[PDB]
Amino acid sequence: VQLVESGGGLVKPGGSLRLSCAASEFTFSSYSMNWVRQAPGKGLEWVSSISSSGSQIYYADSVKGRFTISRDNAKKSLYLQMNSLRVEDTAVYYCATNGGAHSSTWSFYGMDVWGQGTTVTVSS
Amino acid sequence: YELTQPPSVSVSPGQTATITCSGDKLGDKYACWYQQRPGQSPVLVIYQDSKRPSGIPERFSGSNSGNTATLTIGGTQAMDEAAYFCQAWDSNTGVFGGGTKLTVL
Amino acid sequence: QCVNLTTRTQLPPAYTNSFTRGVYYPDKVFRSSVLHSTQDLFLPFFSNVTWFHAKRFDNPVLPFNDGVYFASTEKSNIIRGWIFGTTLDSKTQSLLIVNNATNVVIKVCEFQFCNDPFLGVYYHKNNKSWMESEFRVYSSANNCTFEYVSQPFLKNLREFVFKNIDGYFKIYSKHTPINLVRDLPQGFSALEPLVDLPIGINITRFQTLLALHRSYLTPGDSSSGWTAGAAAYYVGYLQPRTFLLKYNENGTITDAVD
Repeated sequence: VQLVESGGGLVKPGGSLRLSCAASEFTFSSYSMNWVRQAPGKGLEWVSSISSSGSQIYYADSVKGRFTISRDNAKKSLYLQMNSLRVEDTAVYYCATNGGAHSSTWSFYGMDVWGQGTTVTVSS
Repeated sequence: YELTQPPSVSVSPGQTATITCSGDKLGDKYACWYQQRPGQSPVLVIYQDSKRPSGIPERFSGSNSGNTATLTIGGTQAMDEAAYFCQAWDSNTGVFGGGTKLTVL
Repeated sequence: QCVNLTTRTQLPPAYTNSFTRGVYYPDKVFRSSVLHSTQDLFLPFFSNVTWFHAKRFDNPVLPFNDGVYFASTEKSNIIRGWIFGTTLDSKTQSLLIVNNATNVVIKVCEFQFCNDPFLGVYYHKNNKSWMESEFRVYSSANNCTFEYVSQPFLKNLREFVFKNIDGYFKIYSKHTPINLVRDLPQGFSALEPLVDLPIGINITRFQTLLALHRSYLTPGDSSSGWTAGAAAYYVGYLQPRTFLLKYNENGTITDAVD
């Protein structure tokens, strides 16, 4: 599969964005989807994760309660709502397949397929 | 949960590099490793502490034991100059290492 | 979930011979030494039962004509369950029997079964007897009624008889050790009931669920390294026949004729 990100753009703090990651093939239904962000000059950092069927959703502590993830296998797409953005959330947001269909299996694979991330700048 | 990596490592081309990843009893977990060329998407090079994805050269060898999981590059060459991120899943929330740049002289 | 594996493998079917097998107790009344004649759905003696192999991933949607006899050699626990249903899709209520490691879960839902349903199995390094199972059976499971959980149903030959009569789904089993190289044993053994589920659905087709290991990982395939252990399962069909069923002094069925 191949992933293409979209929806990342300039926004003032407190705004809202809806990131979209439309997969190349329909085998996207079999990958737990992961959102991982790379700060502009810092290391790689996990953000959110969703099970293959969307029934297991986990967030990092730094975004819990503000982001909500979803996926639509019918449109072979992944979504991330950014509610109440802050400045320290500026990054480039990758969508990465995991391979395991449930949270009990996420550790047995790796984020093998990575879409070319889309930059999110949260500033004035 | 936190993972520690050295800020950078440097080896001569053709030698053996070693990027380390120390964590709180990490050896009981599966530590996957990623490679990120400057300004490009990360590429999974080792997963399950020993297994490589298809297409990753066999010179990419890693291991996990105790508190520390290490990645060793045999025959380090010019295309291996990139950032390497240890990764583990704790309480269904993944954690990424600091990222140790590797410089190939 | 819903990863599909079987691209093109289309090797023609192979049939073994269920010598004298799939004979159950068609009653819950204890009988002493007496030759009893029963007329129920039995697997005919010396009938050609198909010989499926797990290593070709062999998850074909098979007809559930009147009741099936399912037997699997299965030196390691890879045959995990079944997906009995009429359409194996939405808009049609379907049944799912699977057992993880220590319990069997039976559910009758409006399942949206995958094209190649199975289970991924992994052994975590903290305890190499964990066998963490991931469900690649259905994509959606909603709007349903039944749910049953008990001890697991399951070279360790394991035989089953599923028949769906008058709203009850009846399951029989007899798990016995086997040393024979490839095919069914010749000795007689009588299956005895496991459960009697008040299901009340329409069943016309069924499909088995394998437990596949992910041996290797190409980056994007999802269908890369699903190796399938080594086992074989045997599907026969029940027909209405009249057996003369001999009971031991202890109440056990030691022999029968067709």
